[PDB]
Amino acid sequence: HWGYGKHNGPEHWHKDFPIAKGERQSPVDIDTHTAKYDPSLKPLSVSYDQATSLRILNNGHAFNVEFDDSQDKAVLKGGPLDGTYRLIQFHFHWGSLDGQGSEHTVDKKKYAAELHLVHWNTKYGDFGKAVQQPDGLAVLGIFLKVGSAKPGLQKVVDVLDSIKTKGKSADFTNFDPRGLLPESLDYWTYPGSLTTPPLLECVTWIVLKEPISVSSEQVLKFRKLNFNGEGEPEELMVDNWRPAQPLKNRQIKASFK
Ligand SMILES: O=C(CCCCCCC(=O)Nc1ccccc1)NO
Ligand SMILES: [Zn+2]
Repeated sequence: HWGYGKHNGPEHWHKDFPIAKGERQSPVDIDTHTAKYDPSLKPLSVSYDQATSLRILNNGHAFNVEFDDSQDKAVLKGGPLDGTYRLIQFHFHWGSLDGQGSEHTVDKKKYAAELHLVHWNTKYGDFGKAVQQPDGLAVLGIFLKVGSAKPGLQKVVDVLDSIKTKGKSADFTNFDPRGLLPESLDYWTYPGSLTTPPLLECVTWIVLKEPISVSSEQVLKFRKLNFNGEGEPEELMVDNWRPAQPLKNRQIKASFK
């Protein structure tokens, strides 16, 4: 099956998922000098006060923190979006070394990790319907750079020992995702895709300009997770990122100048 190894990684995915060579694939390199400032873009509205986290899961390719999305509890509105998008989960992509790990790049610069806060358009009723629509998902992407520790991330870091292998989950209640946001909500936006199979072209990407800083010790703990299940030979969960894809006939817009 697909993964991030030499024999099943991103350069192989097109054989099972031909959309991998499609017209709206993610991630992309953000060329800051060719992005277009769009004064019609609205500020983002992030309403995470009533977020209800439920569980953290190692799914074999990343770890997901899952939220209750049965009501409009934690929503994203505004920006380039029409309507209301509910938060369903967040996860990260990261590297084996501090100089790689992000999926998006900025003027070819790679960050140590990238956080994806995943939201779905409530007009489609459920997440599975939303992924079939061109405006179904909105993903907030936040870059991580290695520096000072991020206090709001430590609760995530400390539970990773309990979900070391694929298929393990743990209860993870009362986590506030507001502690993961940067000070500024300036962003770039473009239409794209999931970055993992099935690579569906259903995502409005909103990539924040300002990275958050995490400490070396925090990111080191991400690198101790395993791709494998318990009892199988150990494969460290590192470099779970897809390289940049061609922009094709797309324009990246900026909310700032
Ligand atoms: O692709 C991304 C960003 C958005 C991920 C959305 C969650 C992944 C997911 O649920 N994938 C999926 C969708 C439909 C059918 C099967 C899997 N990062 O890797
Ligand atoms: Zn992702």
